Amino acid sequence: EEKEILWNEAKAFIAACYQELGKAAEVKDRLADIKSEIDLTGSYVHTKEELEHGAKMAWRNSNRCIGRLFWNSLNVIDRRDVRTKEEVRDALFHHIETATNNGKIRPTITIFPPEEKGEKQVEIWNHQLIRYAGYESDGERIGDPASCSLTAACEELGWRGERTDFDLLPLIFRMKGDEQPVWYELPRSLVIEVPITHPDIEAFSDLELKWYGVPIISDMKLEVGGIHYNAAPFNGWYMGTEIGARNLADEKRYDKLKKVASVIGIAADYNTDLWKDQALVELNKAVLHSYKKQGVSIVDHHTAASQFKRFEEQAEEAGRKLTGDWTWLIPPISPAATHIFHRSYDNSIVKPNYFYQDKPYE
Amino acid sequence: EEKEILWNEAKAFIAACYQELGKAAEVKDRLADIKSEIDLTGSYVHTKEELEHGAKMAWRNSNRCIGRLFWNSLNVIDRRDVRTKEEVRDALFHHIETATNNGKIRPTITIFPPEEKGEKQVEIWNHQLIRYAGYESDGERIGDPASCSLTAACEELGWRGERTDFDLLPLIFRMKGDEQPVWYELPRSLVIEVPITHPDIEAFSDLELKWYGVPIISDMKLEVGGIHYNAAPFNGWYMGTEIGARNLADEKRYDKLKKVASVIGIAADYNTDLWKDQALVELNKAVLHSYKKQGVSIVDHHTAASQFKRFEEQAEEAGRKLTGDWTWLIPPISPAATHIFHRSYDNSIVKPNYFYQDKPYE
Ligand code: HEM
Ligand code: HEM
Ligand SMILES: CNCCN(C)c1cc(C#N)cc(CCc2cc(C)cc(N)n2)c1
Ligand SMILES: CNCCN(C)c1cc(C#N)cc(CCc2cc(C)cc(N)n2)c1
Ligand SMILES: C[C@H](O)[C@H](O)[C@H]1CNc2nc(N)[nH]c(=O)c2N1
Ligand SMILES: C[C@H](O)[C@H](O)[C@H]1CNc2nc(N)[nH]c(=O)c2N1
Ligand SMILES: [Cl-]
Ligand SMILES: [Cl-]
Repeated sequence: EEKEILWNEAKAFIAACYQELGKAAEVKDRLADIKSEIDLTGSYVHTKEELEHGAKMAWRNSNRCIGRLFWNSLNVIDRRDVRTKEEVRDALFHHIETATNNGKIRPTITIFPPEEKGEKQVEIWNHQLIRYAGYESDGERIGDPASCSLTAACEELGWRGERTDFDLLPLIFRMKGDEQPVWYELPRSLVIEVPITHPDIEAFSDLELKWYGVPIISDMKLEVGGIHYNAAPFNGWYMGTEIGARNLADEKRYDKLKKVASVIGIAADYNTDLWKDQALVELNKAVLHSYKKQGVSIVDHHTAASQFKRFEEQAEEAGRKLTGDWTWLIPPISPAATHIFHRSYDNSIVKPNYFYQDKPYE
Repeated sequence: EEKEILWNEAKAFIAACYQELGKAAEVKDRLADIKSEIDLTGSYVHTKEELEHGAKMAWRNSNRCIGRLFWNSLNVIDRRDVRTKEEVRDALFHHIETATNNGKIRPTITIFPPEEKGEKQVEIWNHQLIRYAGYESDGERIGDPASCSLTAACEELGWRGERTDFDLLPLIFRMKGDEQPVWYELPRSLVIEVPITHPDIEAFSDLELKWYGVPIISDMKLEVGGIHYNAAPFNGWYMGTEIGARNLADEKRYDKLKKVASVIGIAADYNTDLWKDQALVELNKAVLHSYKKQGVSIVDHHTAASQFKRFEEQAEEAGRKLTGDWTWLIPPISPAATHIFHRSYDNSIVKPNYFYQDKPYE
């Protein structure tokens, strides 16, 4: 069955990929080559062109992503050649550096060797390459609660966090054949962070908030033509709401709205005062202001939705069906001020795509 | 087929309704009576208890409604006895008066005679009993654009609006056997309106905004045990966002955000300033403040979501499956500040319920 799944996915992908690349006549010969290779080896190897366009298609097909207008400019780094943990580590450090690009963030994916028999070659434990640790003991909460389980797993492996609210987690990944993952501390010179200040409210700096510049999702599987690249970290730039309306605002994350209300000088006593809503707006203004002031790329949800409208128009004009997840595409503040809120989207799954996979901790 | 649909729906409803009312032993005899009556007459007549509990179940099952905690306190007015347009008119005036209740709004439904052979007895044209007219001609836009088609239909029937931004539409409905609907101007003494002012920003009154106190949906069909009550207007009180984030804010409604930005003293030039979001928050604070100041019932979206959480808990504790439409339940501002955003809901349709029906104009 598994070979048949591979071949079917391969045929669909090569046909579509080569159509898009004007390579349509080459399909027949390529598929034969692939067919032989699957027969003989149990798998097949993507050309560099296939891998690159595959990763770009996968982004284009990510229903939950509002940033898809820019799918065709994804910077694809082919690291199928890595064999050692030092090579993996250095490839991850390199991804951080080149994606960060001194603040002018470059959307990038680094692709490691794919699963073989469903056997991973490299297993990345981080949710994002750069993320803050979380701790909870004896009613005492420090840092990012969403990182508690991974932080605990790291501290099993000999790492120790400083227990600041913003400890950078080490990179943590396991190689095929190894029983335990290894971990490496992130060089601070590689990691851009932005202090949060407000354009008009000087007191806002009293909250001592900061966030990291580049969100690099490192625990999803890229699937292309039936090949499973479980290790393939990718990044864009942030939409400000991800930081201001969720990471710093959710009760189960940094939970800062009451403190924000206090520094902006409003009471946090009555639901009818909409103090949470006002605090959310000021916090979100502060996030955008701060990233802009430091020269780190970011987009606001209005501009992002306008770009997404262009993606919709481009899809139509190219004759491609659009898919989307309305529940993720709407921004978490003022969603009815965007066109997204007022239309519907077909949530069908099209491949290539990025998929969730089980965590090796938990 | 139609008789069989009726009987099947009847059996399901009577069984469930009588279980809820502790009337379980009476089911067998009631169903026999109904069975005979369907056989002989092609239909059956609800007892007052059935009609009342049916309307309450229908509210309880309205997936899109965040206000459902209070389903059991619905005030049900049985007007199956009306036969004339004066009786219908007076029943609608009465609903306005008793639902309004001097500002302490009482959730109410008035139920008119049901469809017979799919033949309506009374056909209400209004979307809500109280709503503002809309006009568009020669690039000139006045009032509520959502009311343009109904306003035009009314002006075909000899009515003429003053072309203020807030003209009250007349009640408009058609009786079985009549070719045209009739219309009646709303007595202004019956209609409470609220001027919009802001708690701290005196200039806000310069916008001369107002809205009406009571939203009375008058174009949906109540279906109970296979009986189709196409004319059955109902009301709750407003959630403030319906007015501040949608009616007064949508570009295709009153479209007031740019004017709001100006009176609150912020620039409306840059997406990154989040001026739309800030304007939305102040407008929404103003709506709640103004309704409260005038002694007209209203709920904010935080309190509403807290009440809805209690509805969820009550459903579970009573052993009833909960259904909901996440896309309608989330409020249009700060939705991620409510628990609703962070869980999912089964959008299955359960009857009794309220349904859309085709408009007789358009
Ligand atoms: C270029 C700037 C980008 C922006 C502004 C952007 C924006 C977003 C946002 C706001 C989300 C919602 C996620 C959340 O609420 O946590 C998202 C989800 C997602 N984005 Fe993008 N994105 C960008 C680039 C990318 C790239 C380069 C890829 C892959 C190559 C990608 C793939 C995805 C995927 C797979 C999800 C869903 C993740 C999940 O289900 O957890 N995005 N995007
Ligand atoms: C008591 C106060 C009530 C509140 C605060 C409330 C709140 C809401 C809100 C905010 C909506 C969203 C509608 C929109 O965006 O236009 C809604 C929808 C709805 N509500 Fe309620 N509601 C209440 C009472 C009622 C009552 C008494 C009924 C019926 C007996 C009802 C039935 C519905 C229905 C059927 C919808 C969906 C309408 C549609 O699909 O267009 N609600 N409710
Ligand atoms: C099981 N994984 C959960 C996925 N979720 C909920 C998820 C959580 C967080 C956080 N914090 C962040 C994301 C990433 C969203 C994203 C990805 C990229 C490439 C760019 C961007 N601006 N945002 C996804
Ligand atoms: C085809 N009908 C469209 C239904 N829609 C979109 C719809 C539009 C408007 C407006 N303006 C208002 C509603 C009513 C929502 C409602 C109903 C009740 C009983 C109480 C309440 N607070 N809100 C529904
Ligand atoms: C297309 C989309 O489902 C549509 O905009 C819905 C979304 N959620 C909503 N929610 C409410 N309460 N009211 C609405 O009119 C809408 N519009
Ligand atoms: C249960 C619900 O689907 C869940 O809260 C989703 C809703 N929409 C979202 N949208 C984005 N962009 N990110 C999220 O984490 C979520 N959470
Ligand atoms: Cl994030
Ligand atoms: Cl309304």
